Amino acid sequence: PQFSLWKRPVVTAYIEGQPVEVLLDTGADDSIVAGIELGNNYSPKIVGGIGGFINTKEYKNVEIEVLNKKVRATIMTGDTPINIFGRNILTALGMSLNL
Amino acid sequence: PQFSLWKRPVVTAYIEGQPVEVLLDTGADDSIVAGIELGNNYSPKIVGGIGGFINTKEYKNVEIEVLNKKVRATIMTGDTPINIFGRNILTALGMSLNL
Ligand SMILES: CC(C)CN(C[C@@H](O)[C@H](Cc1ccccc1)NC(=O)O[C@@H]1C[C@@H]2CCO[C@@H]2C1)S(=O)(=O)c1ccc(CO)cc1
Ligand SMILES: [Cl-]
Ligand SMILES: [Cl-]
Ligand SMILES: [Cl-]
Ligand SMILES: [Cl-]
Ligand SMILES: [Cl-]
Ligand SMILES: [Cl-]
Ligand SMILES: [Cl-]
Ligand SMILES: [Cl-]
Ligand code: NA
Ligand SMILES: [Zn+2]
Ligand SMILES: [Zn+2]
Ligand SMILES: [Zn+2]
Ligand SMILES: [Zn+2]
Ligand SMILES: [Zn+2]
Ligand SMILES: [Zn+2]
Ligand SMILES: [Zn+2]
Ligand SMILES: [Zn+2]
Ligand SMILES: [Zn+2]
Repeated sequence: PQFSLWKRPVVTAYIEGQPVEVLLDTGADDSIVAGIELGNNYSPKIVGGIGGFINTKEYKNVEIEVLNKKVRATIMTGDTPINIFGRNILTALGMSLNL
Repeated sequence: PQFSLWKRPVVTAYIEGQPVEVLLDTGADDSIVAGIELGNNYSPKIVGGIGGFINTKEYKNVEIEVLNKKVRATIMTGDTPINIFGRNILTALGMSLNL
């Protein structure tokens, strides 16, 4: 696949079997999703961007299916306004950003 | 050029001659830069990031030098913790996300 960035690069992923729309985001080190519950085994952490900061719950070794690939990766949950697949997942998939 | 995403895709750029560190950000619609001073010829814009909304100053037809190219694009200045070149500039540069 190629994403020409004329539009937001948004795709459907399955996280622990739940479908979610996610933004493929080179400007995110990590990945953060809203609307899914991953359980009591997490590490709380704060992240920051435009507009401020949010509390998140960091989960390791989460099953992710996206772009017809299956990977296991770290996912934060929190009250993000958009679901973000950052570089930890993009690299796991073998994605690159090219000029 | 190629960004393999194991590290942040950060580069240096000039905005009307002013040097900046910028993050190539496929998750950003717009390009938002802090600290540079582009003058009084702007319109206010409202931008929503992970944490909430900020006001920005929108400047059109700004000269930008990055990745050995020169383009004219819209820059918004405001309080972002990381300067980001979003898809308005990535498309002007002819960049893409690939797997
Ligand atoms: C500002 C970047 C340095 C870090 N962001 C990733 C960006 O692509 C971030 C992703 C995002 C967030 C909220 C709504 C829509 C998209 N785009 C971003 O702010 O773009 C700004 C805000 C506006 C809406 C999208 O385009 C306009 C320009 S982020 O704050 O979301 C973030 C911060 C920390 C982590 C954890 O590593 C993940 C994401
Ligand atoms: Cl499986
Ligand atoms: Cl190329
Ligand atoms: Cl890299
Ligand atoms: Cl490297
Ligand atoms: Cl210059
Ligand atoms: Cl926009
Ligand atoms: Cl606006
Ligand atoms: Cl916005
Ligand atoms: Na526990
Ligand atoms: Zn499975
Ligand atoms: Zn499946
Ligand atoms: Zn909320
Ligand atoms: Zn090329
Ligand atoms: Zn590298
Ligand atoms: Zn110049
Ligand atoms: Zn830096
Ligand atoms: Zn915008
Ligand atoms: Zn505009």
